[PDB]
Amino acid sequence: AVVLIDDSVPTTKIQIRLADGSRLIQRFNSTHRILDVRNFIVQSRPEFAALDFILVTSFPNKELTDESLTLLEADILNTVLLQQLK
Amino acid sequence: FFLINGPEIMSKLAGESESNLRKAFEEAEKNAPAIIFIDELDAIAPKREKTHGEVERRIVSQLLTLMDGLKQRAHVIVMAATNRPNSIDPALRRFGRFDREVDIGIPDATGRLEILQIHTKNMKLADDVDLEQVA
Amino acid sequence: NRPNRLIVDEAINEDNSVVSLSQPKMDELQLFRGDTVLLKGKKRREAVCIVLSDDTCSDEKIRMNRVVRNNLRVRLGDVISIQPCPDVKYGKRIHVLPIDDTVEGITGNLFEVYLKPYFLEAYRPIRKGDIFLVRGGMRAVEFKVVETDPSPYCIVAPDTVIHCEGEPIKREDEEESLNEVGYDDIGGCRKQLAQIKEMVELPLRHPALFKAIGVKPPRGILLYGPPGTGKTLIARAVANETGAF
Repeated sequence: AVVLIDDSVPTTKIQIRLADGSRLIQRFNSTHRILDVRNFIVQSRPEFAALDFILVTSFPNKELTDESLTLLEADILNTVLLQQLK
Repeated sequence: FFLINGPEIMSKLAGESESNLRKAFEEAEKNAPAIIFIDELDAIAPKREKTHGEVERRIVSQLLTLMDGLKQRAHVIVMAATNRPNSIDPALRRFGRFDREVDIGIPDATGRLEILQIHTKNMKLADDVDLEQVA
Repeated sequence: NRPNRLIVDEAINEDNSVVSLSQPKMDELQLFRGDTVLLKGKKRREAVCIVLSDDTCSDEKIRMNRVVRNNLRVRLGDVISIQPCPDVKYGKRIHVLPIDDTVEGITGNLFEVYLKPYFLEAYRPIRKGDIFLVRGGMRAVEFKVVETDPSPYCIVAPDTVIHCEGEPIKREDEEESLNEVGYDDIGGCRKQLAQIKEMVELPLRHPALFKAIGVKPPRGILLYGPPGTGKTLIARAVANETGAF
């Protein structure tokens, strides 16, 4: 779970729901990019590291193709966002 | 305690109630020095006078034979409970069918306080009040 | 009259698509725009939908799906302790109830087309008993299961196609069920009937409280003697409102 967590920066409790429904809630700072979130998921879970892990919400379907997007632009604060490994 | 309900033995089949009564009596006798817990026995017979029902008459006769019968009740008590003593049957009201008979009266204010306190013993709904005072 | 009761108004959509969960709602409770929410609904209305949090457009009080709440007879303002419902998981082949009224207007095997559109990314509230916007075959295909005890909605793999019921459910039964005798018709005796109903419910909803009173709970409640107004109305309303045989 290597996520950029900082109290001074804007932290967001991103409840990253797994493919089985496991809401991996992480309070990642807004400065962290989507690459930081992907690295946190890979470190905390090797099942998504070995697969094409793209964060796609159920409603609506939008895969996290751009891993350079900052956590501030992601808008996943206190949100149950589904995650799938492909 | 051979508990006996009132509308229990009366069944649709012929002689089912009398057979059930005899079976219960025999089971209690062979079981122990049992007591016949005849619950709600008040509505069992209208003294066989107003008993226009032939099945009811047969039931009353079988009950009399079981109760009023030579060498019938050996160490076999009969817990008979009555709600309408007037509704009692003629033969049962006599000794031999029911040798003993008791009437339950209402309690006095002292007995009222006693029973009320005993019932209220489960809880404390007034810490600063005496239930005897209210009773 | 509870803290878990925000002021639920009608959502900007009659469905659960334009719900506006308050900033306080999104904060005190984990009330996301896209999170499964085990809210509270009346007449045994299990809501497990994902109500949007449109506090950005207006951080007003709670906004509730008007059509869905009306169909589920939900209370717009009730204590909707909307929690995640990930525990309720659906089976792979559940008895999905294909309604004849749902097919009454749908063209062809639009049930299969809608199921394909509904099996993965259903794009509708995940619950049962409410009015969810379901479009298929140029019609409203509400060919959904009435309810499933575990996961009334697809809380399983998106490909877990529940074995749809072969018989089509006619609209007459649905209308009869929807026209139920609720506690709303039980007005007037808002003192005596209310007291009796509270006595029954507390015995059912807080029997531990009655036991812990120190005194024994009431063994029962003999009902009021109605003077021919028709007590069957009150009895039916209570029986519908009560989960007892």
